Amino acid sequence: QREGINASARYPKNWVTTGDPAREFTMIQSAPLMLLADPDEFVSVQLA
Amino acid sequence: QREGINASARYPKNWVTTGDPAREFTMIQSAPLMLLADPDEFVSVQLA
Amino acid sequence: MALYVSPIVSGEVIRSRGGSTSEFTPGYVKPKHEVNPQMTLRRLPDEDP
Amino acid sequence: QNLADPAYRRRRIIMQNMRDEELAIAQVEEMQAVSAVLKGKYTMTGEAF
Amino acid sequence: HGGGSGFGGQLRSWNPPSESVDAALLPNFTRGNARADDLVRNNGYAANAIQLHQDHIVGSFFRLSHRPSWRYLGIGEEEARAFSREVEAAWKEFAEDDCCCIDVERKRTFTMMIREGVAMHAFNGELFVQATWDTSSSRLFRTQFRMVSPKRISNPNNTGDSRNCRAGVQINDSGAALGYYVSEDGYPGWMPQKWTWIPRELPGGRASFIHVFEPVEDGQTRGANVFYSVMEQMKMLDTLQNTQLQSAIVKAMYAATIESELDTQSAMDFILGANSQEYAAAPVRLGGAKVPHLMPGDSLNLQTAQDTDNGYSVFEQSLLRYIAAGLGVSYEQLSRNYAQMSYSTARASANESWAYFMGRRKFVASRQASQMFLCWLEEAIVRRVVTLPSKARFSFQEARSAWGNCDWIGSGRMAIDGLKEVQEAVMLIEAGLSTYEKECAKRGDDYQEIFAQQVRETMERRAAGLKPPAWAA
Amino acid sequence: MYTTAQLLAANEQKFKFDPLFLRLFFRESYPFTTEKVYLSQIPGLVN
Repeated sequence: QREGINASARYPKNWVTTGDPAREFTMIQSAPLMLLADPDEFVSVQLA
Repeated sequence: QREGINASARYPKNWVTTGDPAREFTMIQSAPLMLLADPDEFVSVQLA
Repeated sequence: MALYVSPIVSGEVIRSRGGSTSEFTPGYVKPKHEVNPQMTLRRLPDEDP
Repeated sequence: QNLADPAYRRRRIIMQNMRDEELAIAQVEEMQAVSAVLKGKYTMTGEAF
Repeated sequence: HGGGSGFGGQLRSWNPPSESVDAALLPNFTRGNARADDLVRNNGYAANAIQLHQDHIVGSFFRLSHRPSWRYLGIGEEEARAFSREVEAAWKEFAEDDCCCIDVERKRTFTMMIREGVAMHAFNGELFVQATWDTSSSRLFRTQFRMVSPKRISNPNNTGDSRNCRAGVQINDSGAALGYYVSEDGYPGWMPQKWTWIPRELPGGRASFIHVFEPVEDGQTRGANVFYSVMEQMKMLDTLQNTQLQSAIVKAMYAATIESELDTQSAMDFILGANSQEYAAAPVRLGGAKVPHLMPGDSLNLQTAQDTDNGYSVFEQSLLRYIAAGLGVSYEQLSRNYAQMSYSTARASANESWAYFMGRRKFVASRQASQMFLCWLEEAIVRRVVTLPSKARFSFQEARSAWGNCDWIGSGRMAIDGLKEVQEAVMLIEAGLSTYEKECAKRGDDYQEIFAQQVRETMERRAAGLKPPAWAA
Repeated sequence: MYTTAQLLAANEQKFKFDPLFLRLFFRESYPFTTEKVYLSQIPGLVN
């Protein structure tokens, strides 16, 4: 949010923790909400 | 201390903590010690 | 996957990668032969008379 | 025969990590699509969520 | 074979982490600038190098000479030169203005603009200038210029850099910058730092903000000062000279010593005379020889100290030679030492340094002044202070570069002998292989006003009726 | 320990995966600004 990218597909992020043990990270964040207009448009049937 | 500006009125600082709950914190530090040269110059009376 | 972690409780990470080896040292072949100049006297099937 | 410096190793590890992370996010996002056009119902359910 | 490992391992543990120059520079970009500022403020050598830059890249004056692309625009010579002289007269009136109102800071002239720009390009790697347009109508021209230190350009809230956001430089996919972020004054650091975004170019086509530096590879965004290759060397050199000075101080401080079992006061008054008759121990008056009479078992061991320049001078010679190599300036110019110098060697050194400085001038000051003149001329045209010829095939906005074709005249080449250069120049002119314009540009003038001044001179001499000058018939 | 053992191959053989649905059915992407999403359907049925 610090850079006004509130809406985005994928957000990379990296940071290294302090302290005696050193270790950094790679972060990806997203909130996908794949939807569709008409569910009745498609017909899905299991077979046997 | 490392910025060498340790002498003024109001010090602002906003910083972000690391890790997943990465959150910002805003800060206004000060050490105000205002004073008057002559206390006896000003005369106070408790009206009754 | 990292399926649906709520954005407060990120939690754990996953192992990076890695691991495999193999060793097969040289192979080798050396099919020698010979000359023996004595056989050179009688002619071969070719080399018509 | 030719080793690599620790910094180069860590850069390569970062490459592997970011690639697997994007693969995982693609894998998780296609789940919405397959649930949608398989039954129209979808359950965004996961531990710690 | 050379780049693999090194002979017998040798550089068996060294392998630089190959990356772009921006990736190498940005993480410690602030640190390098801080170290460079500290060096230029506390070290005499850095200050002298910067002063040489200021004196030689631009020097005392910086003249304009606008030669428009009249042939490209299909313009006639007469109106082309009329327009040129009018615009240059306007520019010279506006530039050396005694108001000192050219800038918002109101505390420098245009020559100081050029000097500050080249100096900050040298010791910071680049220069930033914002052209503002004030609303006050008190003066003819409403354009002012503000130079900004690179320390004031950074991403908002000191955020992490990205593909299209590097050090607060908004760029496109191709790498061309489109916007900048500027932080206001931070004195004291007790006001909340704020970021303002300024587009590089005004949508109307005006260069609202100009950023000048010399990239060395693809993808460059910021410049690197010349000190990066010599900063640690010069810092440690200053430390070494300081420590050597202090060591010599203490060596000269302790000269002799006395050895005796007796009381200290008695030893003083018996060996050094002292003033026992009157924790300062005992001061000693300075007089004649004062030969003592130390009793047996005593000693007056006078130390021989140690030479204060045990190769120090020549070691400094070599180190300053390396520093000059790094900084581009010649060693004699940098170190102000000129021993055992021959005419040919001095001429060669001057030629090399002058070529380098001409390159630096052309690649910093010429273009910065050209951009400033372009903005000023855009304002002048939009205010119609001069009349553009109607026959002009292309509009001003269409042919901005063509209309703004102008060169610059800096400080001339002051030859060591002078007589030789003047005689060679005049014989070259006689041979006709050069031009008065080229000669005056080299020497720091222009043939047009030279001829005007000569016409004035001959008119005055004719009126006085004393002697015609050396240009008649 | 004369085991220099130079290496030549780094085969992956990782995984088989291609969505084809997002490019076959969801060809349009949409960022969100609000927290809530409204999706409406109008039914047309008349006697």
